[PDB]
Amino acid sequence: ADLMPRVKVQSVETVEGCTHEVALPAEEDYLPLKPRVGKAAKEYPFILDAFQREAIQCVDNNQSVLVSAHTSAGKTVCAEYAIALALREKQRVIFTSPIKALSNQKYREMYEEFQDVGLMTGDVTINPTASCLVMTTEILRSMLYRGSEVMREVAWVIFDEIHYMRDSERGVVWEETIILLPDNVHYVFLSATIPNARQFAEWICHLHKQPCHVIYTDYRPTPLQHYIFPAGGDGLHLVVDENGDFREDNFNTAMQVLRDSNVFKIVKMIMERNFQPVIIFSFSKKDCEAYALQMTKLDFNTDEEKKMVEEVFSNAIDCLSDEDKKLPQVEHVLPLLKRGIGIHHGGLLPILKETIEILFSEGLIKALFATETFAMGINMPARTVLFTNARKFDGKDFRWISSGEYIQMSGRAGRRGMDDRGIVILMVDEKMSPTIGKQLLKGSADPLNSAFHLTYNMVLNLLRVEEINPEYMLEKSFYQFQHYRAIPGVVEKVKNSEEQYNKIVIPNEESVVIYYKIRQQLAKLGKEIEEYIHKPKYCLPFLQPGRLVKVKNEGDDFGWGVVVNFSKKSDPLYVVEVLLRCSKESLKNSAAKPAKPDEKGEMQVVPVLVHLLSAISSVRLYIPKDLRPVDNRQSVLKSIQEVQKRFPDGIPLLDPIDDMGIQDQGLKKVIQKVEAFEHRMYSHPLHNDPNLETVYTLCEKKAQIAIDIKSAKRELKTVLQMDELKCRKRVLRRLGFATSSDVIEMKGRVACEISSADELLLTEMMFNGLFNDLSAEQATALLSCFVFQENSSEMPKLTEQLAGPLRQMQECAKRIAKVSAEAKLEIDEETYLSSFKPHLMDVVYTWATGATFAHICKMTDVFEGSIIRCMRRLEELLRQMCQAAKAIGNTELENKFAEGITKIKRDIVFA
Ligand SMILES: Nc1ncnc2c1ncn2[C@@H]1O[C@H](COP(=O)(O)OP(=O)(O)O)[C@@H](O)[C@H]1O
Ligand SMILES: [Mg+2]
Repeated sequence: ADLMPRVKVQSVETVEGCTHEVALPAEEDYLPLKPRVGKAAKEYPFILDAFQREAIQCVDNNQSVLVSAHTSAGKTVCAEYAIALALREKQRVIFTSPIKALSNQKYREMYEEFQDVGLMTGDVTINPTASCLVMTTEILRSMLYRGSEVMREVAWVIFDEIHYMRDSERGVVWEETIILLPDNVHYVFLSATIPNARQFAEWICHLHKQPCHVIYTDYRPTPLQHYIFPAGGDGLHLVVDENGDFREDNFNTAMQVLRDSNVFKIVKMIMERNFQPVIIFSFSKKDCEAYALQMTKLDFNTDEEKKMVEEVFSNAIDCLSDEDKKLPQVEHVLPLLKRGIGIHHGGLLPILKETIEILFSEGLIKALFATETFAMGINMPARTVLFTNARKFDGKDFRWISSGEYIQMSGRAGRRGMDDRGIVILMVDEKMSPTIGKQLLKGSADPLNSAFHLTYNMVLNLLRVEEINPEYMLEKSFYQFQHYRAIPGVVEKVKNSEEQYNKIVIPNEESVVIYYKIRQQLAKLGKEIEEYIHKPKYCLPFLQPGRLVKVKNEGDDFGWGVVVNFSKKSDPLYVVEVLLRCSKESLKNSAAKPAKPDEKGEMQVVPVLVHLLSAISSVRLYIPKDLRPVDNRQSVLKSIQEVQKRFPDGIPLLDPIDDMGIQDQGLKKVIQKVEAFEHRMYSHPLHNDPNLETVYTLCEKKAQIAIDIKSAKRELKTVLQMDELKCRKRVLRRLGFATSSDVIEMKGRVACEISSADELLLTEMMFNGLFNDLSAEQATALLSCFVFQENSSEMPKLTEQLAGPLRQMQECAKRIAKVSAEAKLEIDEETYLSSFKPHLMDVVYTWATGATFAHICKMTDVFEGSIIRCMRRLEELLRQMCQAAKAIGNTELENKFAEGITKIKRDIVFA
């Protein structure tokens, strides 16, 4: 209907310390907020910082608020006031958080103060009905879709960590929950620094016809000072200050040492100088645990503290069974804890990881080694954060930690009250340019950008609800609320087109354009002559050492340089090391950049792929070996220079047809045209005319301005992900889930219940009788495959009791890939059937028999924690599958799956 968002942000004057703006519908006029009609919903012992006061007042005026501030500032102060007005006026409230662990402590942190609280997480329902219900975002989405009544009395939904909407996988759940939520509800959003905070406000203003205020402060309660440890270095160096200033001088020095037990010295130093507590963030479970055993050589705890650790560990581990209290981890973790040394990793049994968390808060662990995700976990802030590496593997390739990652993990430094200041240390193992360090340490926080991925649970559930259609979510989605730039695209199109018209009177007649095409086509034909020269059959025999070759990147010309070697590394791609002039700055780089016109620059060895060589020259010149010294590298410049002085036209070049090699391929045809175009040029009347250089330059601007105008017009159709819904709707109709008129069918309504896993395969397998005629023990293992997505494991040999079911899951999985392909979906059959992993299948059947976890832990190499996560996720899948069978009324299946939940739910898991 071509109806687009019409929302205006109006600035609200702010006392020093906050930026307050108010997103409002354009039609609605701005009225200043009313003040404190009620004396106080809640009273805080602490003296409120200015941002807290402006945000709370918005809660008071029943106007929605979005808060962005650093992780030690009092963002929660805003959540607790909202919960207080809600409990006071009796309106029900919900707190929704990204991870379950934030919720389990937050239920308790909220329960003590309020005591009319409930927890809704898949693992547990406590006080299922209460005025304040802590719901994970995932259960809210289920509840909103299920037509549950808990959302009837809610007028405040508190979305903590809305900056977790960015992730592709769970970003749909937050965006979906906000759209499904009624326009009546007012929402308080708690986020860390986000550059695009205003846009989020405009979404909740357009989406819910209300004002979403935005409060932004850069306040950090405890100043953080950033440090870097060069390898093999006596001391730490101050790269960044409390004032935030970047010290390049020290950073290059710290770097300078880098050109030419390490953790133990840094940890020991921190402890001696009272920089404790230190969270050492290692990127691997193998590195973190192994590092701790290094510090076992030192005792960091008092004798009184050791008794307190023993009293806490045993009170905590009393819950476990006597055979269970002797598991290989339980015995081993206590000694490390006594010394003040702790491990926080996802390979940990859950009861132990919570004990480590309670002790660190209580001060009984003074050096905690943690994997990154402890960062996502609530609180547990420290004085010093130490990074055992500056690079984290992305699976496809190893990469430096993103600016955003340093900002989260560095913010666990600076306890607000105990520490006057906070200290952050990075250990760098590879050369880094100042440009990388300025971004990693001083990086602006990542923008909050949508990752709306359509899921069959999204399409199927929306078909069930009568009022809404799957397409509704697409239009109200954050991804289609970037409609805010279409109006900008139009402003450039008209403005640029008017500019072309002012240029058109200045531009000359089409006769110059005719030359431009002949000049441009000859350049285009020229690139084709180069494509043949780069070919590894002809170029490589000729890329001998000492040769004069010219290297050009995209938009960068390095110019003449002398080859040092010929080699194959990384259709194979061949790498030639060509000495090329490069900026004196490129010496610092770990990406080498061509010398600027200002400086002569310094020659250096830049690995160059053969594909980048513009030209190969028939002049080979001497390269001194030991090209390390600045004098030897610069000497070649004088030698390449004499070749340029001796020859006026330029260095001679080897003709591909004769000197370079056998051009059996018809380059003669590209060359045949090249000469004629040169003949067409020059013969063209406008050749070498007086003031031609300026006369021709204008012609280029008009062409490129047209390119800019033409290109922008292509990007201005809408309907961005409709092809995916269209293809996804077709797979559902074919498989049997929905009718051709888009009405859900009973096969479909079962899949709406299985939202913890692949709804399509499990509902289709359920129909083909796969689950039927299988012992509950066999069924529990097969459903595990859906909820295990790890790696670096070898399948335990599977007997026909467990392999035969697996061979049959694949057949349904192969069909779903095939129906998906004929539906123009992007599924690759191999990944889909491999997505479900059979690695932990024999560790779930053995658990079903009644074997203790220790037998189970031995059967597979997986860390104890991967087994616990798979098992509670399996208990839910079983719970979702048993409800699904109610719809089809299969009595055995509902009981068989319910039998499975009882057999699996035992001992240390589900503690
Ligand atoms: N006025 C205040 N200034 C600074 N810190 C405060 C203040 N009041 C409470 N705090 C402390 O700061 C934290 C409150 O903010 P927090 O819950 O960390 O927000 P978020 O988790 O959203 O970053 C808690 O440690 C709290 O005890
Ligand atoms: Mg928090």
